[PDB]
Amino acid sequence: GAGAIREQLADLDLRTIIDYSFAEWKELGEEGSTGNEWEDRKVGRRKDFLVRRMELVKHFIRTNIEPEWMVLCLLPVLPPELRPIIQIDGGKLMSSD
Amino acid sequence: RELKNRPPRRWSQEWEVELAIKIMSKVIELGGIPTIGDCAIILRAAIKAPLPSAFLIILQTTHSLGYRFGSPLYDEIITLCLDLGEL
Amino acid sequence: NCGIPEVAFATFENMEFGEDYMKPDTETYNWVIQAYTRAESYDRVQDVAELLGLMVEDHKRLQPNMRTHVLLVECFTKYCVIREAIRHFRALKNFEGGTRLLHSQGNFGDPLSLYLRALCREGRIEELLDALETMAKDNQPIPPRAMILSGYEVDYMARYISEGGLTGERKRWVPRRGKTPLDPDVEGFIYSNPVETSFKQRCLEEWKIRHRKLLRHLRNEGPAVLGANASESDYIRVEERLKKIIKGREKNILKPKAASKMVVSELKE
Amino acid sequence: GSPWGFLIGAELTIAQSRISLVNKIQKVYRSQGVQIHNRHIEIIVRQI
Amino acid sequence: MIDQYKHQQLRIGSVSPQQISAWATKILPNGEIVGEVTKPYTFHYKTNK
Amino acid sequence: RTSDAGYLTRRLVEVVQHIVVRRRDCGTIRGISVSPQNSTMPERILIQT
Repeated sequence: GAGAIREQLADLDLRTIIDYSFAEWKELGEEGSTGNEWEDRKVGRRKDFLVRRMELVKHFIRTNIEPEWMVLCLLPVLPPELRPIIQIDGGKLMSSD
Repeated sequence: RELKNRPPRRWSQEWEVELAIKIMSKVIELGGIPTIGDCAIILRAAIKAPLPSAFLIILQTTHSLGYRFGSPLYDEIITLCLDLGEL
Repeated sequence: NCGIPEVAFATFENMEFGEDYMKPDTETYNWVIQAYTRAESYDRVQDVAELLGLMVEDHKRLQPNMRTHVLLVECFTKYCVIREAIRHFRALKNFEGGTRLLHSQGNFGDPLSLYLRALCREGRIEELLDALETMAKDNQPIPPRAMILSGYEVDYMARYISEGGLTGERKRWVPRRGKTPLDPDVEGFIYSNPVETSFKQRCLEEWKIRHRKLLRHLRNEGPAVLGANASESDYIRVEERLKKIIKGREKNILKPKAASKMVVSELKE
Repeated sequence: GSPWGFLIGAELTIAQSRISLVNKIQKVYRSQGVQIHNRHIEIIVRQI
Repeated sequence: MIDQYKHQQLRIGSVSPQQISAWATKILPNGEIVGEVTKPYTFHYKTNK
Repeated sequence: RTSDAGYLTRRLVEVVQHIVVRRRDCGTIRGISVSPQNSTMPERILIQT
């Protein structure tokens, strides 16, 4: 279930992730390739994945937001009056979905 | 500007081996003692070249231990032991 | 000195696009540079790049001073733009204030500790010696905070009377794996919001990595002119063998080339 | 060189794109008898 | 000519569970919290209360 | 043809809504230079430019 996902979110260290993704980017950048179309387009997607990974991780590092909050555990509920049940004469009710 | 093309050097351990006595000079010109990370690193930085300098002098303040025994000097043909005589 | 960076920038924009008399001064750029390098959150290195660029473009009226190099050394070292720092450090070098002002007091994260520590952990060691000679000119000693690292018992039994794991119950000796968005290492003391990179025991890095400059010229076609020789394959073969470590072949100095000459010829050739 | 070179190249590309786009936009309106000053076109083209 | 500075702000971010609890939980003087909303009782089958 | 025109107006404004005249001379020396004697632009498009 989501418990393992949340615990994993609460486990990996952001700085180590940045270092490892930088190392992977350096490894990918030092390969020529340019011989096969599949090889032509395989490196680009992985490099973009790494770049957005370090972008997100660096944003997480220097902010007041914890990753574990994306896997929520407590659900807020909208105020009642903003989702009212209309009282009509005779007992008719126009509630909210 | 000249730095953009000069080749500094290849691997050569002559001044980095002398750094231990160099940093000792550059730090004890003021208030600071090369120890722990500059004394327990000497035992791993001692065996670089057949030059006893910057190793037999580390014991002037406190150490007098090295890596527990001092077998060097008596383990280098090069030139014979140049009168170590730690006393 | 208000924490929020974009309260001083709004003042700066009131001067950059202002009238003749209210144009920014060399002291003004120092204040805005300082206000951006010690922000408590969010990335701030790109905005420092703008300010340097604007200062560079408006140069026949504005000239840098000691504090501009000092702040740029601090700002470029906190985030890992070390190269960009070493360069600037040099400039500071030729100022009579030395690194004492760059060190300032022990506050602000002790920027002089950052420059010394960060040079070691990345690979730049020859300039670390250059730094040490510069402090010995006028500055007070290497900061104690700059000196912290992780046969005889390396697990000493002697140190553990002097850091907390002793008769005093305040066990200040470091634990490990404490979770939270904090730092379990020391990486200096607490500062330099990125992570410290690992220089391998002051061994292989930045000497094999410097050599890429030598290999850059041989793998590049346009930067190398050479002569006629065997069309355009003499120097290429040197690159082919230089990539795969080293296998003898000390024939001669086949490259003998310069690096772009820093020349900008308008028309052609 | 590389630092000079692409500063030059990007500035040239942006200039050519602006010059092409302004005329391309204005031709459609001038072919239908519609008169609008180039300020309104250029304000949008700069953001493009 | 110093302009009329006006610094306004608008942040947005995911909330911590403690933030939601502080948002909603109301503690009576007797010590009860009872912010959980345990039952799905929309309106009484009786009077519309 | 009136709905598409209305949709284009929404997008045209969206790009430029923050563009406000905030200051006098910003201190620029680069100016777009035009050549009227090229005899390319008629003297009704040249004038309006």
